Amino acid sequence: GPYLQILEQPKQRGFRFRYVCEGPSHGGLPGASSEKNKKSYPQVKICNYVGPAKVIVQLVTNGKNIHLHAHSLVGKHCEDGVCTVTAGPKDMVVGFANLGILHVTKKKVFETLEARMTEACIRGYNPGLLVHSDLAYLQAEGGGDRQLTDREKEIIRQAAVQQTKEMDLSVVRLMFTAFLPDSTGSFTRRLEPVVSDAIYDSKAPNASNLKIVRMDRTAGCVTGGEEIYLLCDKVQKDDIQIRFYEEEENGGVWEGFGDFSPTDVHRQFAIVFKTPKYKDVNITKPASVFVQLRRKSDLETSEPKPFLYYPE
Amino acid sequence: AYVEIIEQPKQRGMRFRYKCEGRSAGSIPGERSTDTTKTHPTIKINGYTGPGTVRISLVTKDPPHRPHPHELVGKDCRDGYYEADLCPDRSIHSFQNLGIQCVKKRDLEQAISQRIQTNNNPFHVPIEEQRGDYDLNAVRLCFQVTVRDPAGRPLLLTPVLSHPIFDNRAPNTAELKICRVNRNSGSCLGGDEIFLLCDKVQKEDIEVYFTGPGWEARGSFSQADVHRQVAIVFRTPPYADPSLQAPVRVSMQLRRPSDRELSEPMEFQYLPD
DNA sequence: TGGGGACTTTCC
DNA sequence: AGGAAAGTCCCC
Repeated sequence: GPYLQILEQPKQRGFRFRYVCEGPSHGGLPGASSEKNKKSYPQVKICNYVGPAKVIVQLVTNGKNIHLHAHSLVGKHCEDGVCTVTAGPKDMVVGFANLGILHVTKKKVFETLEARMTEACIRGYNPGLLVHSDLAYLQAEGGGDRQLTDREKEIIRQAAVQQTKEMDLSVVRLMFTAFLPDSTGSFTRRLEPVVSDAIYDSKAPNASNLKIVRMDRTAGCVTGGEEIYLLCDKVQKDDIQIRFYEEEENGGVWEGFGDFSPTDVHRQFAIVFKTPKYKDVNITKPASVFVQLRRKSDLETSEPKPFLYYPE
Repeated sequence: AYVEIIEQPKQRGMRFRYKCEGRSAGSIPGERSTDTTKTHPTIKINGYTGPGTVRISLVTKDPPHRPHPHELVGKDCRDGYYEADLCPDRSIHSFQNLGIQCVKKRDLEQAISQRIQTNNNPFHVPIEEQRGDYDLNAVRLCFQVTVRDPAGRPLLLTPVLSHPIFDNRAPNTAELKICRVNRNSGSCLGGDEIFLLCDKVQKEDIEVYFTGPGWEARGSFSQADVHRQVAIVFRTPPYADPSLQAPVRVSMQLRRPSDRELSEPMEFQYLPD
């Protein structure tokens, strides 16, 4: 039957969440597209369609299960960290251009959280499935400002607490939901929700785009243990590693790992390391590998810089 | 009866702390100090010995010495000023409990309000002057002592100021400090690339000052070359002598144009061409 | 409709 | 005590 499909996921790596104190129109969640002379932006499309229909977008978690994230989506048609774009004609594809991630202050997570779960247990379209599934029920019908059960608000509220401790504010995920015409009028029915790849805040030190800005010597002897000054970009002293490497014919790669210590990682943007022994110290002709910064934790690497293992 | 500072507070190097950091965690040390034989600011009341009060307070680093918005904190500190009874059987007394608590720029009015609510101003500067924006990056201690007059009533000695003290956090008011360093030999001709691993500097106002008394030269580089306030990549300066024969070994040190501070130098080995 | 560097405060 | 993170400012 009908069903939302993701025509284009969000860029995922490279979009800096912006604090409510930075300014509107600071950037826009890009779609997964660099493609030279051409912008991009996330977009979804129904299937076995519904002519006219409305789709709302909101931010969920990234862990094992999909929960309601404090940061809110902010852009044109957005309001209350939700965005009601309507895909209601003869054309189902519906993009979400110029969207943004308000970065919530640690200081204010519980508050926005409780204030989100709550403005959702009263929806059903936002089933207790996301707050306290103890809340299991609801559908869509309505209930604007409708009171919630006193004991209810609690299971909501306390959920708006044991989850805040677990909420990672450095990563989010889009949660596109489609609603369609029902019982004459109302885009009453929740047509299965789709959730996007993880979007990693660009400012989290843990999410930085390892880049090799400069380097002392490009070449070096194979005999190893040679000091080099490699000026990078926001690395994390413990969680970083310089890595030399070269592929030997079909498949099979070769790797070397610059020597050093957190000590040698000077002010997060400098690492002073000594070269390693190349493949084999016995080489009558200059050898060329590549060096690449590397985050130990996720193994996210970087556009590499070439090296030149000259003979002994 | 006159006050005199026989040991100033260690000017550059201490980083004023906001009240929000675990409270305390140190004290102002004196110009001369080191972990083996530590020190703290001291004054020698001259021409009197005995009972009185030894009041201190922070003041503007320049001309109108207005009560500055930061606050001193420690033992016997209140409303921003250290105020206590000084030990009568000595004329030279130090304060090893002087903290400099800084205010977030936003509560900056509430403080200067307090610096006259609390009734605080050694130099009695007019409200008009107190309005001008502050330099929350540098303070002067203002020792103003009270001894006793020939009769026995309290006597207000002249307020004396100590060399300014500069924050360390403020990236522009810090102490230039080179760290590691790619190389240093170069040659008389100069044009060589060195990598410098400076301490947090500023690409607009800073610049390697190759020098050696009988000479002096900056390193050729550019703001673009200053990597995250931390790394500078310049090129070894042409030496004054561009036809050397033997090894003149000058000295290079990061210099900060604006204030002119320079750092402890290193040994660049300008070689024979 | 953009984005990035570094300044200020806070955490540890 | 430093060093970093968290959060704000601000400019090309």
